[PDB]
Amino acid sequence: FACKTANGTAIPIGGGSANVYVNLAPVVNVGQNLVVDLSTQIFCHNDYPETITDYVTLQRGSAYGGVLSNFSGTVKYSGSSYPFPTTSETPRVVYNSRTDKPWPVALYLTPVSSAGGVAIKAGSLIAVLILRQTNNYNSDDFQFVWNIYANNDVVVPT
Ligand SMILES: CNC(=O)c1cccc(-c2ccc(O[C@H]3O[C@H](CO)[C@@H](O)[C@H](O)[C@@H]3O)c(C)c2)c1
Repeated sequence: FACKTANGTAIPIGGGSANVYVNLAPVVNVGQNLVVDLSTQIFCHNDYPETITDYVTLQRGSAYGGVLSNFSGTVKYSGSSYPFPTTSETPRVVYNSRTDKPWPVALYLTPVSSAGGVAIKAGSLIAVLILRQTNNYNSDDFQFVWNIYANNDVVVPT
């Protein structure tokens, strides 16, 4: 089990860390959502699908910078949504193919009442998402740590 990103970096067997750089809607109103879809950013696969079933969770999702200060919301994982920043570990998604498969995580972030002006700065860390991978074969329990950075400013109109 290993993963790759849309910026040409990777995390090998056993886990580790990578940076992810996301383009963001440049304008988000109070009462609306900024959607940060990581399923176009992070992809993983199973290295022995004939024999091994890989299990993948979102173990933890943390907010940083402008997201931490200026937004609240939820994270959608494989069709179900949970509070973000996270308060538990999600259910498992199965990886059962050698073919790249997206990690089905998306953030739905809505501005807090006091947000206004530039609410997320270009280049800044906005989140850290921990993918936990286990399997039905051995005791492997690995963390794939994804540091999510904004490519651009996000403005919340006054
Ligand atoms: C055709 N293959 C073969 O004959 C063949 C023979 C002997 C061994 C393997 C093989 C390959 C990879 C293995 O572990 C890695 O991949 C797993 C699936 O993604 C993960 O669950 C693990 O955590 C880890 O990342 C493991 C444990 C075994 C394969």
